[PDB]
Amino acid sequence: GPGSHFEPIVSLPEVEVKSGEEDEEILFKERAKLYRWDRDVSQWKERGVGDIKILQNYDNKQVRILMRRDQVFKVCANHVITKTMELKPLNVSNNALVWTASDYADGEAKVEQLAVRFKTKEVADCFKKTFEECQQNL
Amino acid sequence: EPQVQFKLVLVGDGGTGKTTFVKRHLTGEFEKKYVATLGVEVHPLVFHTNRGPIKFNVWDTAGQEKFGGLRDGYYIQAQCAIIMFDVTSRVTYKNVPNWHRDLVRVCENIPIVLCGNKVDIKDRKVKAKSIVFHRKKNLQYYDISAKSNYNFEKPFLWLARKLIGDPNLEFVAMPALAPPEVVMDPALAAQYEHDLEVAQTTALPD
Ligand SMILES: Nc1nc2c(ncn2[C@@H]2O[C@H](COP(=O)(O)OP(=O)(O)NP(=O)(O)O)[C@@H](O)[C@H]2O)c(=O)[nH]1
Ligand SMILES: [Mg+2]
Repeated sequence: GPGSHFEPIVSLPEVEVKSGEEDEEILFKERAKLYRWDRDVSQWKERGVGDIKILQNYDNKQVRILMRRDQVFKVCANHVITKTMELKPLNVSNNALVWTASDYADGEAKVEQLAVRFKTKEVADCFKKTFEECQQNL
Repeated sequence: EPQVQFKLVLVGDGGTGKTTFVKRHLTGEFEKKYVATLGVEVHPLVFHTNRGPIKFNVWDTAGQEKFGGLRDGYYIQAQCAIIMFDVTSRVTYKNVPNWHRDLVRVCENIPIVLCGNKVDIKDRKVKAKSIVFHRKKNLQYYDISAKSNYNFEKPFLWLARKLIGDPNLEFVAMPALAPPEVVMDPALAAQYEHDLEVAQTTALPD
């Protein structure tokens, strides 16, 4: 209640946390809703909402996709772009693209079918264009 | 590398959205089907802050009497709690005192957040005016929605600031480690192919 009383408190030191993106160039950054296919129940499940990025390392020129959730900033997608990936439209939805990747959002590699949805068809077309431009430069 | 662990007990009436709230933080999904929790389900949630990663071990308890399980037995050694109710169901708010009474009986002065869920629904029954229980007990209250994610991170940010004693604590971008180039297993190649074909016939939730 009101007034003096003891509470258990754990004091922690400040830490400099690196994002892991310091050495990469932003080729694409737009808001999106990411989905993941759950084969056990045959459903697309929401995977995160935020900015999805196509990043390229300045030095080694490696290209990956990275996305973080809003407000919590946790990773919901983290995978390199390969020449074998096929980014296709999801015909049964609007402004949606589908592809398969070995993703590391949860700390370990998991093969996943992903679907990304953008605000406009225009942004979707720009994502698919930048995605395929990175593939051709492989 | 979690600097600290905290046991968080999540309580509230059945159907208020506790399991949906936790799953949203765990996987980012929004589960629409109501499958009642049987007793408890424990899930870890890690948040990265300017003072390191903080892990909450969330004890998501059952709100239905018939599925209560240990009930207050799950509260032992709890360091914080969330009481959830439904702003479209007055009875869930009417029972908030009972949940709070059961929590303090076992844990006493732990930080507790009161959450009114499902504020995305237009036909709101428990108006912001009628919510006065947080004042009568000195709890932190947030309107939240697991469907729209409105304020869905505030209960953990506040509990973190209370347990760590840092009013300026912030959530920060978790390190996004550059992933290695893995060659996919040719054995499961046919399975990945079938899954993709079925997925291309199924539409996104909304
Ligand atoms: N419109 C809306 N529905 C929600 C929201 N959060 C949860 N729901 C829905 O409410 C129902 C109850 O979800 P659930 O999380 O299982 O409830 P619970 O509090 O865990 N129940 P129990 O105590 O039985 O385990 C589900 O149909 C879920 O989709 C929300 O913010 N908005
Ligand atoms: Mg539940």
